[PDB]
Amino acid sequence: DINFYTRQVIDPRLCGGLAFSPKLNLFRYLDAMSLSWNRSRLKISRAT
Amino acid sequence: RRPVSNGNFQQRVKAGDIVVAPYTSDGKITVKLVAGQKDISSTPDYDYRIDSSLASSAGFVVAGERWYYTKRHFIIPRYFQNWRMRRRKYVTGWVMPTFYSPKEIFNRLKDSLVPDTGLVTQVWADNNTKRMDFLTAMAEIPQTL
Amino acid sequence: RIDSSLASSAGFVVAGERWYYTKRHFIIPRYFQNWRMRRRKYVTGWVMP
Amino acid sequence: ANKPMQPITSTANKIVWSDPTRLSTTFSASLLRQRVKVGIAELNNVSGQYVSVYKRPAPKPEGCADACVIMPNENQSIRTVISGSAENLATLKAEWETHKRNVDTLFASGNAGLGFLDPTAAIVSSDTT
Amino acid sequence: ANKPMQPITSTANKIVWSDPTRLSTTFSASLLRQRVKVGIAELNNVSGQYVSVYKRPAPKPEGCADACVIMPNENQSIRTVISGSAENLATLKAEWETHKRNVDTLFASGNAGLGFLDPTAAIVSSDTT
Amino acid sequence: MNMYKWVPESIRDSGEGQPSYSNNGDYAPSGPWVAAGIHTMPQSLRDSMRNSIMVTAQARRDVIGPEWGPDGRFTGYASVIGTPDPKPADIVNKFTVE
RNA sequence: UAAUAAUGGUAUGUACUAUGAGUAUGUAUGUAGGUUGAAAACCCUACCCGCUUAGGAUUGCUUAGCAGUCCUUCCCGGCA
Repeated sequence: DINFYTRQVIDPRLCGGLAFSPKLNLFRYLDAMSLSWNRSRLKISRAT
Repeated sequence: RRPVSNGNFQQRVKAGDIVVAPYTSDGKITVKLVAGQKDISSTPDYDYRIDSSLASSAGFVVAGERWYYTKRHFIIPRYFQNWRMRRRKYVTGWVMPTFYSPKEIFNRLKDSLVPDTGLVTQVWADNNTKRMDFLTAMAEIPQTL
Repeated sequence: RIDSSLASSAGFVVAGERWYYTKRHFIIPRYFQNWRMRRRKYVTGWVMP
Repeated sequence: ANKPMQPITSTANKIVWSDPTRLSTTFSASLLRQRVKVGIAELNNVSGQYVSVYKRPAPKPEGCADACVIMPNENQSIRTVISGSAENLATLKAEWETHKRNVDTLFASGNAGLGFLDPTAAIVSSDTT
Repeated sequence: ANKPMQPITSTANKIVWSDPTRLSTTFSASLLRQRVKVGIAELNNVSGQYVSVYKRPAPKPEGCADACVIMPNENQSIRTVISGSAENLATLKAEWETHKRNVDTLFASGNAGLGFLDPTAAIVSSDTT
Repeated sequence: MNMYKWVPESIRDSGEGQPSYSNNGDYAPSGPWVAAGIHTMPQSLRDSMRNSIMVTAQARRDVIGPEWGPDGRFTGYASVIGTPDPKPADIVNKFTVE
């Protein structure tokens, strides 16, 4: 007769990925043109 | 039991963090062994007739001591003896079966403990479906930004 | 071959499983069995930029 | 089958329908006809208004209030008015479904419902090559 | 085979479409969202108002589709305003085709465009039996 | 390790579709229907929905995101062969200007 | 408890206009009180709701993984 309970991690070093990793599809996304708001910042700084 | 505390549990919960930790129960493993008879040899024998009424009256009509099987014939197994047996003189001893201790049993079990890759992949896919739903819903936000 | 569910919703008129591309005729997503698909065997490995 | 809706107030201009089971939902279709002269020829102008209002209670917050109480009901309204001359309903019918197909891409298929537009949408006019 | 159009005025609120072939026809979409607490609980109300106008000159005197006989133009404007809670958008969508058919029954298939009205016309609601 | 991966940008419309012709003369989801020829479906709309499937499949690629549909409706599919390869953690190097 | 007001607001309906939701208007300003006046009741009290401040809750427990909250304070807003 054996009766006990255990809980184990998903060892995220090995497993834990295999997902979408929402970094991508957003880092390759507008991060450049949104950064390009340097144009507007320069505009406001000129009149500042 | 091997419990692990996460420190300021409630504080981290309010901060907005999900927490996991390995855990073990105070389980028990038992091994019980029951001895049995071990026949080694036999030789003497004898034939007994005595009585053959061990069985019940299934398939017979009961009328007092009469076991009616047909409308005109019956038998009384108290005296209806037609089965002959044999009885021998067996030689037997007490044999004690043996088994591994629960210590090494649990050691082997915990060594064999391995997560289910198929279940892991299926659950990851199940989560990723709704993850994609929300990502597709939210995709327009940085455009407004 | 398989089908082409979740293709699109605009223009098509949805009647339960039925998707009416016209007033009278309709098509069904899991019955749209006219597509030829390639699935290939891939060996992959992570690389560090 | 969807539950039939029956009128409550009939008039030569306005007919207001409501569901017998729950009369809070309404569908008021008003009409407004005028005389318009443009091309030295009087034309029949109809300003057909249609207002469909449905009421569905709350977004139903989880737990807590899910015993015997309902947060006050909200209002869902869709208003449509159709103008133009009555001598050319045939083209008015054609553009209406075109308007129906046009609105669907933004609303039914696109995310305009949640409040976000889509400049890369694909809409077409009533006319055809 | 339907000719598409392309945006004219781009704004965080309004997008103006228009046919390059025929600049008269246009379709624009503006929407305003409001931060509301109706039953002391927050709600996501988005009001998407849609206009589709076509200047189609079609008096076209009887059997006179013959020659260079130009007619003055007349207006055909279609105004739609959809406002409701974004959280209930899924069922708000479901109510929307009910508005489609309801208008279609009384007007597109009915005879409300001429300015007439039929109280006995089949009017149905969103919910089902 | 090996990884089953979906392969978009290599599809074709084989024309095996069977649109259904509703005998009810409306968008009714009930009543009788007749299988019709695929010639009725417009080429432009067919191409549009095909490209929609293309972009959805390309987005759902090398993700192991969704699985095979219970009804058989596939998605961007990635079946693992054996143990999946560990993914190195995204490292960070930081410098502060004094 | 409270008056002078600047009562530039908001929401919901009306008539005109509308390749516009613009114009003007009625109504009400989360829930009830005190109060002249400018009765669109200015303002204070009390009760709810949502912000903000920085502190906490058994912080660990669990033969399952919890839990997406709770209380106070700062706290500004739900007619000016």
